[PDB]
Amino acid sequence: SFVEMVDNLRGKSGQGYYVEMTVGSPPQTLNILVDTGSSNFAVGAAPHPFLHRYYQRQLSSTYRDLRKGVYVPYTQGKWEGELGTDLVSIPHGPNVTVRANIAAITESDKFFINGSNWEGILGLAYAEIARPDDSLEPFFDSLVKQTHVPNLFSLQLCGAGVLASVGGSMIIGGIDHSLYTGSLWYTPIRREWYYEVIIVRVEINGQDLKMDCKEYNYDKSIVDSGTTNLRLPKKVFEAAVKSIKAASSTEKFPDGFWLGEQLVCWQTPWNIFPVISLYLMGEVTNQSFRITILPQQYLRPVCYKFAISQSSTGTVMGAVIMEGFYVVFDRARKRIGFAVSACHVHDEFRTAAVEGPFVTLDCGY
Ligand SMILES: N#CCCCOc1ccc(-c2ccc(-c3ccccc3Cl)n2Cc2cccc(N)n2)cc1
Repeated sequence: SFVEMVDNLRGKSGQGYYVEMTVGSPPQTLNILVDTGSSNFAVGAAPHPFLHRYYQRQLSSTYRDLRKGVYVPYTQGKWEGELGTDLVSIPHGPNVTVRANIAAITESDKFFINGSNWEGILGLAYAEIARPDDSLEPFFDSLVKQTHVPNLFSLQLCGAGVLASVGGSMIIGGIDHSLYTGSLWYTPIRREWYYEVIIVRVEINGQDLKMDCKEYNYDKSIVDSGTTNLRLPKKVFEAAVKSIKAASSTEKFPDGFWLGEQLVCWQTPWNIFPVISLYLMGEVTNQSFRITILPQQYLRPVCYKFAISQSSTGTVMGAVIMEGFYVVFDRARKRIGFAVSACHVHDEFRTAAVEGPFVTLDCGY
C-alpha cells in the first residue's frame, strides 16, 4: 500500500534523505541515502569513523561476490568497493525482495557524512552513469525487471518546517494523490542518464533573468535529491544572486552569506526575500510550466544558510527545489511530474506553486 510508504524517509537538514533498507539474509538493516543524482547501490561494508552500521557480506547467506572492483574518485574524495549481489528489501516501500547489485564500500575519503545517519547510497538514476560502467544494472532497474512494480517512483521531500530533522516519502510504483494538491505537470526527461530536464526560463519575483535558455541548462539541468542546494551555472547564479540581493536590499548580508558559507540569524522577514520561478519545458514543444519556490526553501535552517550555490556542472535542482513539491519520476513515460506538495512550507501570503502552461514563440545544451 502507498499508505505504508508515507513518511518512509528521514534525514538531517543538508545531510540528505534516507529510506530504511535491508540487505542480505538475514536482513541487515541500513539507512540509505535516496539519490536521484547517481545510479549505484553503494553501502558501507567496512568500519568507518562516521559509520555506526555497515553491510557485512559474510553474515549474508545470499551474498554473491561479482569478483569485480569499483573505484570512484570525485575531487573532494572517493569511494572504493567490491561489487556483488544480494537480496534487498525496502521495509516501508514495496512488499518485494530483489536481487540487486551492491557496491560494498570498503574504503572512502570524504564520502560518508558525520552524523547523517545513513550507511549507503541508493542511486536512482540510469545505468548510463553507473560505475564502473553501464553494464552494472542500477537498483531500480533490477526492482522493475524482477517484480511487477510499475516503472515509476515519486519523492515528497518535506524538509523541516542539533541539525533539524527532515521527513518525506518515497512512493515506488505509483502516485499517491494525497501527497500533492492541484495539477501534476510533466517535463520531459531529456535523456536517461541523470534525470536531465530543460529549464526554459527563470524569474526572481516575476522578473525574468532574460538569459538565453541554453544558459539554464549549461551543460545540463538535473533533478537531484542527493544535492541539498539549488545549484546554478555561474552566469545564472550571479544574475540570480544579483536579483535576490536587489529584492531584499532592506537588510544587508555579508557576501559570505550569498556565498552560502555562513549563516544569518533572526530569532524572519520572509516577505523580504523574493520567490524563484523555474520554468520547465512542457511535454508540448513550446509549452512550459513554472515551479515557484519560497525563501522557506532556499533559506534552509542551521539561523539560515543561502541554499543556492554556483555550479560548474550545470543546474542541479536539489532538495531545496524538491521540498516545495511532489516530484514524480515517471521513468516509464520518460518524464518528471511536479505538483504542489501536501507538506510544503509556506506562510499566509505566498505558497510554492506549480502552474502552467506558459507558451513561447532550443534550450538543451
Ligand atoms: N541531499 C543532500 C546532501 C547530502 C550529500 O550526500 C551525499 C554523500 C555522498 C555523495 C557521493 C559521493 C560520491 C558519489 C558518487 C559519485 C560518482 C558516481 C557514484 C557515486 Cl555514488 N556520491 C553520489 C552523488 C554525488 C554527487 C551528487 C549526487 N546526487 N550523488 C553524494 C551526496
